[PDB]
Amino acid sequence: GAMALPQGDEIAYVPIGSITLESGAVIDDVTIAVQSWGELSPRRDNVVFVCHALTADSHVVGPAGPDHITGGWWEGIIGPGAAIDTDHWCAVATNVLGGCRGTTGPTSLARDGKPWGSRFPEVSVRDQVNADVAALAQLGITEVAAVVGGSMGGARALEWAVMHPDAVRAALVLAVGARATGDQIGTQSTQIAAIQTDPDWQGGDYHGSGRSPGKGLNLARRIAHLTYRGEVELDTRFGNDPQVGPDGPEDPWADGRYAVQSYLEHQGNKFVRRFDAGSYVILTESLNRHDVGRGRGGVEKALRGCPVPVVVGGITSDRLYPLRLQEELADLLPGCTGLRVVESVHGHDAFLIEFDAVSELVRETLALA
Amino acid sequence: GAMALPQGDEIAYVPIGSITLESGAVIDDVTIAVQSWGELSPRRDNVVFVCHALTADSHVVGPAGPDHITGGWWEGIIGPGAAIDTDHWCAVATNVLGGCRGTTGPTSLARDGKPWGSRFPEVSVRDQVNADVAALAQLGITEVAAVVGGSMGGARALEWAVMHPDAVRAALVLAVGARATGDQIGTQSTQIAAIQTDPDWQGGDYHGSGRSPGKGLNLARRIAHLTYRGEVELDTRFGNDPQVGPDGPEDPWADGRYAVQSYLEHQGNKFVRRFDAGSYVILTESLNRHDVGRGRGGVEKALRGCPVPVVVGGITSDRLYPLRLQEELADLLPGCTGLRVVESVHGHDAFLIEFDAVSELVRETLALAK
Ligand SMILES: [K+]
Ligand SMILES: [K+]
Repeated sequence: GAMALPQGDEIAYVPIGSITLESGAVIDDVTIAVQSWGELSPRRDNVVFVCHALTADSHVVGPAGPDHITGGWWEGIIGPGAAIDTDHWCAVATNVLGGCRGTTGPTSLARDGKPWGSRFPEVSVRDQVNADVAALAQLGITEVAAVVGGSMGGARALEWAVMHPDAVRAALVLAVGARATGDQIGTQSTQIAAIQTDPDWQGGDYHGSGRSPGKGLNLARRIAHLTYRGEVELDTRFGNDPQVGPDGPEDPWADGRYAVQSYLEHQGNKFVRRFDAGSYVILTESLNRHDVGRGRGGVEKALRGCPVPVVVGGITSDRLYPLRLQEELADLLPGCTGLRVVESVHGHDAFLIEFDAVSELVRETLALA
Repeated sequence: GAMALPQGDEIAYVPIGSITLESGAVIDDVTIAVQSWGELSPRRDNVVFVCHALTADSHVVGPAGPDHITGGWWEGIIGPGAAIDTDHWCAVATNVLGGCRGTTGPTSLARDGKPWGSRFPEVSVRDQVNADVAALAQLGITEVAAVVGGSMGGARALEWAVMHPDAVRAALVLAVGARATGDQIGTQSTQIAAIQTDPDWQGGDYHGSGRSPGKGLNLARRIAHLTYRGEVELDTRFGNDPQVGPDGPEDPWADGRYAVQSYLEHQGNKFVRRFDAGSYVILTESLNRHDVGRGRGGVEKALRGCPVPVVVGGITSDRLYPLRLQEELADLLPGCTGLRVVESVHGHDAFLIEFDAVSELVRETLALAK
């Protein structure tokens, strides 16, 4: 019969067998890491599937621990009486295909007894969706009430709705576009270059070598983190202030740092301790090939042809997925009644920070379901 | 007698002696590279000083040629009948202190016969103004009719106007802010890190070693280039198209590149062949140190106290020095009657591309200097 759902901090590892990718290549022996909160209803029709973003994982809520290097990335969104109210809904989240937090990816051991590494194939967002759908099938779940996500999570949710409109009752698509843009591919390809030019990248087969491309991954994360924040907030929070230490300001003209510089350095250092460079490359490449129109006659035809009820949200200060992209989605999707604009200074990261606004968008989506 | 001004493509190398910087550090034996166009008046009062931006040089107009690895970066702005009309004005431009196109910088040889390299002291925008003023004095010039610049050049022009209001009759401050911002220091410090973490940076003393931090400088330039362009521009020009070469389209599902990726790579590759990594770091740190308010009671006090008439311009699509920064400049400077908005898809780089718009701003400025 079906595999049982885990609960809470517990990760279930769901084998889905060999999978055929959009490219026609095959990945053998794929395992999908899954977490869940709330009881699955008898008819298995109350699932809210949460698609995590580029550097997040299946741990949507909960504490950090030996199984969870980071705490929940959407704290308070899932729980009793929360937006995803676990008294009524069953929240489910996977780690994306190509990830490094339990699902098969570059750090995983392959059949030949060596890390996947450079042998891990290129994947698309559609491959990621179909791996999640396959995992749900192994859990006995053949439809979802809603699929929700922001950023790369929004790309997954959008493709899911377009690919499986008869198996989704509603979707939340937050802070993403219908396809990768020139600016996105520009910065993302530069981040990949920072990793791959690091001497310890070793062609991507550094796993188990004792060395890793930490300097390159650190730089890649710093590049990305700026794209995730708002321009004004960076100037009001940091401006050109020096870093303030316990007993006073540093001197940026000597050995000291600017406050924004110290902030970015700390973000980069923490990230390298928590994330795999090869996964970062695979997942960033999947974002570069995000395109809901591919094989479907273009973006307009694909979106106009999707009947799923959809809440589309965008953020005023988002510099990576600017509001014009969500205006396009909201216009073209016939199941979207109009763009929801999140007013926030926090840039793209507002979808993680603006608790009340995001809760309202999630509640609206589940009401549609 | 005062040193003679050069003309046209000719570079003059003006010694100004040893200089003490704002930090207290010293640079021995500073030499400033200078170019000039047009005749200096008998009163020596018709100089229009052009401040170049981060990766530009003294060669404001003219072709690439035997002595100029790049052609003029503001072609058509200087000449007979042009916006800087050499029938009336004497245009002068230096290579900035810390640069790598003729003026003393980290590639220059120090008194021990090795490049300054890691010994080159960090400079501020104010140091760069003081060095240009010192070079002008060696050329017999103690005042300028106008000082003009965009981007880093705008920071130099703004500081010059605030520092020497008695010796400037007008300024053009284009596509810059009153101080470095959080986002600017963020991206600039990351560009510096790309260079300094390169395995061949060697603390900045890579010269003559057989290894150089070209890969890191290439990455730094790609990061910067994105900040210089417009978001919509990049999506309309490249979108997610694959690169097309002589033999057809590349395939990003395998080893091929996207068109925007190939564009950035090519920009980086060309750049590393004609710019020095240590100079890039020094000049980028000078931008981190830009702050017209320092030692003057803050930005608002410094700007409100500047009596120079100023044309402030900003670009609608600029992502590095967004329009809100020029709105602040235009509001606080009493010599600005209102922001001039340049409509362009090209982002920050519009100040180099939008010739008609920039020509108009330069003409407006020089009319205020008369
Ligand atoms: K619609
Ligand atoms: K004013």
